Amino acid sequence: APSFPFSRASGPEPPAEFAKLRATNPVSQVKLFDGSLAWLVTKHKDVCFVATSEKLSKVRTRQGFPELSASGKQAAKAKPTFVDMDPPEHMHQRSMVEPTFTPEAVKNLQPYIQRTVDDLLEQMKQKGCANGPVDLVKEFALPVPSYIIYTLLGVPFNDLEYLTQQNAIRTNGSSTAREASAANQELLDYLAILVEQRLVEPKDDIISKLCTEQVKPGNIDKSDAVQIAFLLLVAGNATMVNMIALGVATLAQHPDQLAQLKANPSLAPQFVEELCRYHTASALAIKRTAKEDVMIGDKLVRANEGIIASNQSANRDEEVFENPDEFNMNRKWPPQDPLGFGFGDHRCIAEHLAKAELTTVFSTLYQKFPDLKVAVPLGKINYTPLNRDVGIVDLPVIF
Ligand code: HEM
Repeated sequence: APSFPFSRASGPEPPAEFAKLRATNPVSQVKLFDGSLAWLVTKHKDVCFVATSEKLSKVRTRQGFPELSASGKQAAKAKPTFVDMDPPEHMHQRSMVEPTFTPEAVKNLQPYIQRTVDDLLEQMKQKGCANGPVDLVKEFALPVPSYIIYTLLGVPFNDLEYLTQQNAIRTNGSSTAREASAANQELLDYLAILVEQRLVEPKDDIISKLCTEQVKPGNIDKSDAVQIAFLLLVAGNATMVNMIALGVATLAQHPDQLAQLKANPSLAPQFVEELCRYHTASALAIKRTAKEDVMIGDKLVRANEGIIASNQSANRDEEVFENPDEFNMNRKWPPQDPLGFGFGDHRCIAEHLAKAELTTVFSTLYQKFPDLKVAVPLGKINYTPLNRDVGIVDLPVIF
């Protein structure tokens, strides 16, 4: 059994293993860091099955849950939020914060998302490129999703800049285990004081909604409000940052695609759909443990055995997406949906928000900076380490 996670074939490419497994052994065993053996499913068909089956569990306390790292094994001991719950506890807690993320709620947030993007672009323009390109990640990719989520949670405007750097420190590569931990409790501590304020003086934000609708009536404890809020902050922020930078690099890599977008910003949604398919920036989140014997393909996964469903592999499934390894915003989509945001009940709560932010960024960026270009040779782009999810650390640009 090969050790998993697999290493990306290269900077922007998924692991070379998926393609061969998909063709020769769709459902197979891999070995985790601690010697454990888990099942790895690679076909779109099987990934959807794993993501919806009632015979599979997301509870991390269950022996056999596929933890990918030592640190991950230690994080499993904390009190769970809906992300690690099975029905009916899952939807019961998830429905408490879901209203802000529905398609219509997100449609009403468009004017705000647009202004945030416009303001950040202007700030970046107000420092030019005086014999010095700017890092698109620090100046734009990072602030955009951070300010938005922080603002929705309830953080006052003047605190956004500092809190944005703190959250970034948690997931930063050059961060010690000490500074990452200090950043965590810093964010948690701030969220606690915020919940106290919103209990006294509630307002229009996710925390006030929790306090007024769930905390006060005794539905959940204050610590729970802190947990869910913290979950909403850390769950997909690092991912959004990478998706934005990955989108810019991809347009740099296919000038023909960029030309079409510049000529018609209306193509943004299609570009985003292909981007979330082609670059599956969150590839290790669909994991389960079998509650009972279940047959997947020709294999039979026994009770208490772990399963990892690769949505990244599923998104390159030749059986579903014709010419999967080709990035094409003009591609004709099949009836089966891409799995960039997961599938089933645990499908990303912020999928519509994530897409709205990306569409806003990509329908505005090149209208503001028509001549925007990566300042370093494409082969020199600083991608995240090959054994981690796909992303970009920094991205030098001139405009
Ligand atoms: C483009 C960026 C994003 C990508 C590609 C992404 C991807 C995913 C994926 C693959 C899952 C796993 C779902 C499953 O188990 O099937 C997920 C879950 C989740 N995401 Fe995102 N996500 C993104 C942004 C966000 C943002 C911005 C937030 C926060 C507002 C967020 C919050 C969550 C939460 C809380 C869950 C767990 C939902 C549940 O278990 O019911 N995600 N996301």
